Amino acid sequence: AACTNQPHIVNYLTENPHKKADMRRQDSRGNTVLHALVAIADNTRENTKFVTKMYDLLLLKCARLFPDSNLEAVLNNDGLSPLMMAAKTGKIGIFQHIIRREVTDEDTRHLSRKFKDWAYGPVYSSLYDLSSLDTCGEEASVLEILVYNSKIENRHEMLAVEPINELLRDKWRKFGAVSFYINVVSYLCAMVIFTLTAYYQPLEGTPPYPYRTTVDYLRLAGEVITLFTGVLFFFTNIKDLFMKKCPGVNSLFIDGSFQLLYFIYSVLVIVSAALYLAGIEAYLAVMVFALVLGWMNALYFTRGLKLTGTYSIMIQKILFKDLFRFLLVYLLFMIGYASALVSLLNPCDSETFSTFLLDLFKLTIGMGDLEMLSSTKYPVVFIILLVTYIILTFVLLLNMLIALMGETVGQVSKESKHIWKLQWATTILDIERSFPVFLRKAFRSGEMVTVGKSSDGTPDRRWCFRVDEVNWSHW
Amino acid sequence: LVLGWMNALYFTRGLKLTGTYSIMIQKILFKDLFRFLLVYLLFMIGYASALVSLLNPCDSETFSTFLLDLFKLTIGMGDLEMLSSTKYPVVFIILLVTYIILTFVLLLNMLIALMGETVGQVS
Amino acid sequence: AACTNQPHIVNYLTENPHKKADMRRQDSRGNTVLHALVAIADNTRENTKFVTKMYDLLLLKCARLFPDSNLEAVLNNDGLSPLMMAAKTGKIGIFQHIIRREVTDEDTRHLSRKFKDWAYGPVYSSLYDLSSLDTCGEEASVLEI
Ligand SMILES: CC(C)C[C@H](NC(=O)c1cc2ccccc2s1)C(=O)N1CCN(C(=O)[C@H](CO)NS(=O)(=O)c2ccc(Cl)cc2Cl)CC1
Ligand SMILES: CC(C)CCC[C@@H](C)[C@H]1CC[C@H]2[C@@H]3CC=C4C[C@@H](OC(=O)CCC(=O)O)CC[C@]4(C)[C@H]3CC[C@]12C
Ligand SMILES: CC(C)CCC[C@@H](C)[C@H]1CC[C@H]2[C@@H]3CC=C4C[C@@H](OC(=O)CCC(=O)O)CC[C@]4(C)[C@H]3CC[C@]12C
Repeated sequence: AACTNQPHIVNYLTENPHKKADMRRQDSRGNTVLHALVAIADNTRENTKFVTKMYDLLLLKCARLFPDSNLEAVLNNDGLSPLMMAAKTGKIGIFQHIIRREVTDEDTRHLSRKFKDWAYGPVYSSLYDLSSLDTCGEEASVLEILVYNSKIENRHEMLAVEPINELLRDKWRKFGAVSFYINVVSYLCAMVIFTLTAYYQPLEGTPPYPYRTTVDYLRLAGEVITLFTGVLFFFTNIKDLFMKKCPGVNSLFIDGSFQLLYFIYSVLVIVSAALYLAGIEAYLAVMVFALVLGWMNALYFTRGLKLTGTYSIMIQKILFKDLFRFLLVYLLFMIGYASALVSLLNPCDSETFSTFLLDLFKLTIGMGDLEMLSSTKYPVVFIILLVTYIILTFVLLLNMLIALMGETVGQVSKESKHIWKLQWATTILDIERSFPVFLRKAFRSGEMVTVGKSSDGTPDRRWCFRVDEVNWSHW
Repeated sequence: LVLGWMNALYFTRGLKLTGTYSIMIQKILFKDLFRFLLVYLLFMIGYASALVSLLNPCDSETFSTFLLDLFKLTIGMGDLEMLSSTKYPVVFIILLVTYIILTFVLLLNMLIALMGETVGQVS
Repeated sequence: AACTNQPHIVNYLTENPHKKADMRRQDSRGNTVLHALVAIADNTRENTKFVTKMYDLLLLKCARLFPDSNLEAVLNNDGLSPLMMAAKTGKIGIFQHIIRREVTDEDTRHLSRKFKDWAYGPVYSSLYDLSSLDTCGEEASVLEI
């Protein structure tokens, strides 16, 4: 009845002399009336009005009939609440209303979420409530669900709400900037140490090597530090994976690529160690690749910077999606032409094929010499085919990929401000979540204002957060 | 002398036909190119250090000569002869290919995207 | 009172049998009533109208009460005037109005900044004033700022 916009039916059914349908009743899924109302909620102009009206009416009735228990407290089997479910489903229309819910009624004004602090002239300061909007690990928070979760219809719009922006700003100012630069400095120092260790690697001798000289004191420390740092990265990345209740593939592979890369960096660095103990000969081959990957995956720290925040996100986006889609066609061309040219030539075979492929790649770059035609028969058709290869690839494809690449960068330019805000929020939340619980509680934000008293008179004493704005038409 | 010749665009600022050019080249140079060059330098440092470490001579002069050769390659000229002396040549070529692909194909002309967007704002 | 859009309060306070608040009064910063009015001025449609109305009313009252001294002449500690401060702060709404201020009143039309030169058919020639808008090094100019 509630989902079908029939207030009279709901009113009659709630209070009937024969039977009553308690509003705090859960189905098999665990969803109660508010859960279902949010589920059918839509962002359309007409639907939102009636959804909000029915939600407020039902919540007020439930509070009036049962003053001890709050209806929104009930959770479904998934553990989410109507606010959290609305945030996860991307239904801004009901979410924004729930965030700024204010009740004028004196009897049941306690359940309001937005209070008025004071007005001085055009300046108005209002005190929002964030008891469940921000949690220091005690329970799931709306902010983490809104940010980390993927495939949300209106994530960017829901992030731009009155309390969210101010809370992110305050959290960033309080400790985010202090620890972000410490992070950058420590990581860069570790990378420099790793590079110096890699350079001063004794090729002569069978690994492991004896350490007797003065330089050995310094050289061994670099390897030990790098190995311990890799192990620490692996432990951090397993702890984080379990912290988010084991996010699936969609969380790791599609987005947040850096969360996966450090895992790879975590593997190779330790893998080499094993070889360094037994597989002495070929530990450099993988150690150098680990070093290259570590150097290349430092854009996670650049994500935060406003000036260069977009660059990392858009290079990661374009690389896997545009370049690979183009590379499919490019590889079709490469395979066809290379096979044709290899077949055509007459030597009078694996080594010859490899050498020809090397020569053709060197040509593909734009350097080298065209000497292969001398030995082969039918040189004219060979040159014609080479010309078609060069024309097609270089002239058309090489710089026609640039068309959609520039279009992608154009989309990113059109949405640069919005994406930077998301990335900055992600990095600051990331940094926060690694802190210990007790320290996080010590860094709690907000006040303990006793705005109102309960029905029995006891003080609510709930955590809140105050903001202010300016209006000139309120005369 | 070079700086004096290069800093004559102040007088070209006035001309209506070429007034924008100087302002927008000064704007793009310090803001877009440097922001891109941060990432490019990350790539350069990582790959150059890796390649220098990998090679087996059997050191400052050798490192400088290798860096010169690698820069000459980076332009698009020179020859790929270093692989002969080093061990594990196949991984060396793979790493060089990744270097060339990433930088030249993606970054070299993806900077052009936001550069053209900047020139679009100026237009 | 002026910044809060209360013309009646300003009128009463300016002329009261008990005490009077002179409009050419400077605070610690040096900003006078016009300076403060410009400071809170905004480019919004509603704010600009009342800001300009109050500015004109207060300037006319000050000129009427004291004909010898012009209120806009007073400078703050920074040395700027309401026109210069508006130019520096980027508040176009009050700036454009100040530039083309024209007073129809005969008694106090001297303080106007835009005059009419002559009209020939559709052509209209008007004579603006730039006494402080352009300065040859004598004092800071709006254009340079
Ligand atoms: C200790 C706090 C004051 C700050 C904390 N930094 C660290 O703990 C360390 C930094 C460094 C640098 C050099 C050597 C050793 C360490 S230990 C910090 O702020 N963060 C770490 C947790 N974070 C992560 O684990 C992301 C998000 O889950 N995953 S990741 O991409 O794989 C990653 C990113 C950077 C670092 Cl570094 C380690 C990792 Cl797995 C986020 C960000
Ligand atoms: C355009 C791109 C994105 C697609 C091509 C992928 C590259 C990574 C391929 C193109 C040509 C390949 C090369 C062709 C021939 C050789 C020689 C081969 O070893 C030899 O020198 C052969 C001599 C012998 O074994 O006797 C090792 C790999 C290499 C460099 C291949 C490694 C990978 C390369 C550079
Ligand atoms: C892509 C760009 C924007 C970043 C790279 C900066 C360039 C200015 C660097 C790249 C390689 C560098 C060169 C690498 C090696 C050398 C040799 C060095 O002197 C030598 O010839 C070594 C011989 C010896 O000392 O015995 C002088 C600098 C030079 C040309 C370096 C000067 C600066 C270069 C050109």
